[PDB]
Amino acid sequence: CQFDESTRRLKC
Amino acid sequence: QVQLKQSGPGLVQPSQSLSITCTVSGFSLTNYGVHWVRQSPGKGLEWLGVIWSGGNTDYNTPFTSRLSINKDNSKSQVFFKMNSLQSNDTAIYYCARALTYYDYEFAYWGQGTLVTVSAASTKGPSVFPLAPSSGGTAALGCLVKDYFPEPVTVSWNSGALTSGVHTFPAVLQSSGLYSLSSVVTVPSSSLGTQTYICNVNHKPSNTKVDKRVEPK
Amino acid sequence: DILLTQSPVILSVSPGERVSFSCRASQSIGTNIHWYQQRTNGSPRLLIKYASESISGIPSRFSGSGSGTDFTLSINSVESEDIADYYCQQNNNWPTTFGAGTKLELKRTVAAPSVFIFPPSDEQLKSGTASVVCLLNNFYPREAKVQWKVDNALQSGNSQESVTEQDSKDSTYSLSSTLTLSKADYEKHKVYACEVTHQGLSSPVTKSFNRGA
Repeated sequence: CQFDESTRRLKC
Repeated sequence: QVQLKQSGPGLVQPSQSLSITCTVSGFSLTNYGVHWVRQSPGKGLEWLGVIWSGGNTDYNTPFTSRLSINKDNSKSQVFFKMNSLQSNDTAIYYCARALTYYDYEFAYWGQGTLVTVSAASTKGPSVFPLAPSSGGTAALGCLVKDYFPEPVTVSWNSGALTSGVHTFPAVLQSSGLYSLSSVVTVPSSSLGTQTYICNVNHKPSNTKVDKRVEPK
Repeated sequence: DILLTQSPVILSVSPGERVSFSCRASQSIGTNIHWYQQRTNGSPRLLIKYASESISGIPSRFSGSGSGTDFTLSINSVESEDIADYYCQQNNNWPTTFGAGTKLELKRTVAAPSVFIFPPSDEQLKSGTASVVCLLNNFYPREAKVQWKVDNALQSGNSQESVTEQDSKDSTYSLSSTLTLSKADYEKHKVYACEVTHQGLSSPVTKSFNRGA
């Protein structure tokens, strides 16, 4: 999983 | 109430410096230290440093050389500055305060400052209507096209409309510019009575647009 | 630096069920561990401090335990508002470090999307670019197919998709598919169709318009 700055959520 | 409010998001060129201001209220910088934390795609959450009540500073080891924290007790401002940024220094940067003056359990956070490291230039977006035209429920929205960098804020009717709002994550186009849509579902019988405005603000470019969305 | 390993990376549970998060440390850190919640476009919210102590204003379904190297955050009856990522933080050794986080997803009943299609606005056509938007609204689960067709010609490579995170109230997703043409191409064609395939529909649903009318 990587953190996503747009949503501030982890995208797996 | 206790709050921390940081300065706006924006673009910093490669090898250039980053500067964020953390303004606090509900407590005094002479009684609590202020910490700085970032959150990046590559390294996740990452403690950067702290300035204590007495003005002393600690910096996480890989940042000792390019980090400097200062403050102004009278004006309740903490100043964050980091030197020579690279691409992997793009992250959400936060200021935060702990529960007790000496500790590290972060009960209060700033709203965050998304920082983009790019030699590209800022560009405001164009705002286009997604005009309505099943079962008495009408869908409408706004197209926020061709801006850089992230982020952009969208609301509806100056904040008074939130139920049924979906604002989609931005997507990076082949041009290198971002794009998103923001939609809302409303009763179709209310399209004759109500006005529907999407409030778009792209702070990196000082672009602020209210777009009225009507049936064609 | 202490390494913090959170397991697993994704948790998928149903409402009212119990759920546990795991945080393991590369060496003993006593009870010097803190937990955080991060909702969509939020900043971290402090849930538990020192493995097990409660935080003012945090609902009682949150609790934590553990000591040494193995720690557990628990939600004894999960709710839709709990959809978020969860991190752990150690502060027994300098510098304080965070784990990589666990994503919490919620299962719910199958919901079919409501499909809407928007032609491009005359305002956008004045810049020589056309955006056709197809909206799939409030559906579960996340997997769905959007197939674009212009004058019965299949479109490939000229559309982009964006999906919301899970809604905190009804646990649904919404999707936008945007088909992007030049203005010249858009004016040369007539029938613009968006076909949607989803588990909640017994047939593909097609929303279309004729340029003009």
